[PDB]
Amino acid sequence: MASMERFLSVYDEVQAFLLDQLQSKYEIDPNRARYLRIMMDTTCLGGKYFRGMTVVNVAEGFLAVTQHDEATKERILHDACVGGWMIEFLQAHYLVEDDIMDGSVMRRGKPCWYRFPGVTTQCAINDGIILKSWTQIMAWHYFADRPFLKDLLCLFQKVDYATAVGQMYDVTSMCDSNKLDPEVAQPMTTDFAEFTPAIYKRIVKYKTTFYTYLLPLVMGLLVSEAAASVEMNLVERVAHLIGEYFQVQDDVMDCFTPPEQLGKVGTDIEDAKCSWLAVTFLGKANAAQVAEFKANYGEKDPAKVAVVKRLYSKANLQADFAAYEAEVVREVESLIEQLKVKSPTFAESVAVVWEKTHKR
Amino acid sequence: MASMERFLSVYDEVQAFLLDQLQSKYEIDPNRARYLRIMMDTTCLGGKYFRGMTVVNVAEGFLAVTQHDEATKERILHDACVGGWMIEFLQAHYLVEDDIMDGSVMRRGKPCWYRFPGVTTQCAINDGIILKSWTQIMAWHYFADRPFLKDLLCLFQKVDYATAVGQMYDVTSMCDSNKLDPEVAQPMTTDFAEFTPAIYKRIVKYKTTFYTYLLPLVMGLLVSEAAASVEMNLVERVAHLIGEYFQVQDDVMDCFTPPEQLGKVGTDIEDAKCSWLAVTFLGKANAAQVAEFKANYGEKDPAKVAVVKRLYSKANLQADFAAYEAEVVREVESLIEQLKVKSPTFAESVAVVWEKTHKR
Ligand SMILES: O=C(O)Cc1c(C(=O)O)[nH]c2c(Cl)cc(Cl)cc12
Ligand SMILES: O=C(O)Cc1c(C(=O)O)[nH]c2c(Cl)cc(Cl)cc12
Ligand SMILES: [Zn+2]
Ligand SMILES: [Zn+2]
Ligand SMILES: [Zn+2]
Ligand SMILES: [Zn+2]
Repeated sequence: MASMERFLSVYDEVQAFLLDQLQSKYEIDPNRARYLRIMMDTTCLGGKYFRGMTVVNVAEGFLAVTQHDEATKERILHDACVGGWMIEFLQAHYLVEDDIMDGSVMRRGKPCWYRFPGVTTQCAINDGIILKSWTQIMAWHYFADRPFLKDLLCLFQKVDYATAVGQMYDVTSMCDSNKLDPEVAQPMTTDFAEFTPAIYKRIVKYKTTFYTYLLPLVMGLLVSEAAASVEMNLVERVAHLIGEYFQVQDDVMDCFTPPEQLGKVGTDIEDAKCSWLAVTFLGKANAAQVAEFKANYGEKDPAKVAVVKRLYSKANLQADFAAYEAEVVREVESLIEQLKVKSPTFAESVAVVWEKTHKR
Repeated sequence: MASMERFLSVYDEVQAFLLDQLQSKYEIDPNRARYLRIMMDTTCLGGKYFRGMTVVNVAEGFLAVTQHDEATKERILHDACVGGWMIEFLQAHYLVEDDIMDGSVMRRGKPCWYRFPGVTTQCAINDGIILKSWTQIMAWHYFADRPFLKDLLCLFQKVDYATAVGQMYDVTSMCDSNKLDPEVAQPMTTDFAEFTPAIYKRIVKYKTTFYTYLLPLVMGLLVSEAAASVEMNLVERVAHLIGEYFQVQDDVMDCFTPPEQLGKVGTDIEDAKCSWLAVTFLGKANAAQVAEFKANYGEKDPAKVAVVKRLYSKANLQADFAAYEAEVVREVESLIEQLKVKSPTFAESVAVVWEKTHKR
């Protein structure tokens, strides 16, 4: 059976299980079950399923080199799909909540969930809560007797916590750290002293890389009972390297990909985000360019946004991206080589993950 | 050592552990650690600690009748305090998110967390996420080697899910179920056919009783390794009975307790909530009283709110509350008697929980 089709069939199974349990154990009525079914479909489906499919791909890699009964191969693939959906539902939770936190308008070419007429923020915050609760219901039901259940739940909660910490790093990245104070309304920075490569790397590591690359790779190893087969420090290093590149691509797309292709009107400039473009620009700008950036960044005014986009184009940030990309290709290839010492199979899944990221 | 003082000392220990881990493993800077320390204090402290202290009280009950080394008694009490704080932090998560969902103004005589000038909804949604993530960090750290870890995490995630389902039942209680639809803005009911005792009991059971009574009682049994000592079906029945009474008290207080004592301006009438007062009023009103209720309920207009409060006073709902209370006293005493068959100690903790609820 083809990987994507198995993955999508498992979504139907998981959905039916969750909705049937709400009826038999939670006293749900048919109308609220329908609302939750539509919420699950709208928030969980329509993406590329890159995170979920990475778990499946890692597990398939090991099945090709490990001896198992057919029933065991089916069980491992079904566990990889359920684990992959845990990650997709975790992402769905953070997209719902982040779109509300940021006042976003569109997501995946459609309105953000909270903007649906019959949803509203009052419901959407709780719907996002339910999405993450469903990841735990899935784990306890499908993996009840599995030897990896403890390790999987412990890893999943560390990654979820790291992600929430990353969201805090992201939403506060335009403020001066010494001025953070719940009692005082937060002004935007004027000096941009905290727009540095090291601070940018911390935001990205926590807000994206743990759940987008580390969790799918390690979940694939856990469902395969193959973690003792790899060097965990190399898995962490390669995940944080590919994840950073993935976020740099997203930051560039936010500013330069047309809204039809991107599926939204990007507002990182208006939001004064500590993006790869702003940090890189400040890393090469002269005094006049820095001054013009400070006078225009973080403002809703489209003329001020146009000035910032022009500064980025005039600063030839394409050259910096090509240099960054060449360095990442180099380091990712080095880590893949080190991963071959203990597992050529796992190093190959990492090469596939990299190729899919680099070529998207 | 006195129960409350041990419980509060453990808060300091848990706080220091969480903040120190953010520094050593999550690359946090001192300013963001301070923001999170103030967020934890503001959202977790200041209440009565009824839920957390129930875990401690149940564990103390068993220590009085069970043989243990002194070091074991200290370990069980410390585990009961950590488990009690898991529940208090879970409540802190739901209060932060519910205040944002409901547009609430005050909580515990102070502004709701999202209303603090340096917080905002953008941060507060994520702060509420972190509060629940901290419950899992606490469990995995303090209970890593405990025999009850699996049962405790499985119970905690079922209770959290039941609570989020309850929040959905609550926020949609003023809509007609057949009209629920993410695509269509939801009108308030005109017939109030879903304001019935059975529907009210479902909202309350899920939104309050699992986390306020069931979870503290069962967590006290788990940390004491005493679950096989009680009949779980009686624990569930007594928890859902006391929890319902607790919510009925809160619904009456929302409408009639002055804002200074309540710590907020109650708005259940304006919000068209399916409260004990509305269901009970509709259960005894004549046609004219029903018609006047329909013309005034669920409106911000203070004159319309005053009409509803007058209808409640004229309908002599105090008599219905006294009859409900007499019936609860009767059923709670019956369940306490049944609990004595297997454990006089546990039945006594249930009597204390009831006395604290009934006399508050
Ligand atoms: O390659 C693109 O996505 C398009 C693109 C444009 C542009 O469209 O003018 N400008 C860019 C700059 Cl300044 C930096 C980087 Cl890294 C990419 C681009
Ligand atoms: O006992 C109170 O909390 C006060 C109170 C008042 C009132 O203050 O007029 N009115 C009530 C009604 Cl209609 C029903 C119930 Cl059960 C209680 C009250
Ligand atoms: Zn965001
Ligand atoms: Zn972006
Ligand atoms: Zn609410
Ligand atoms: Zn209330």
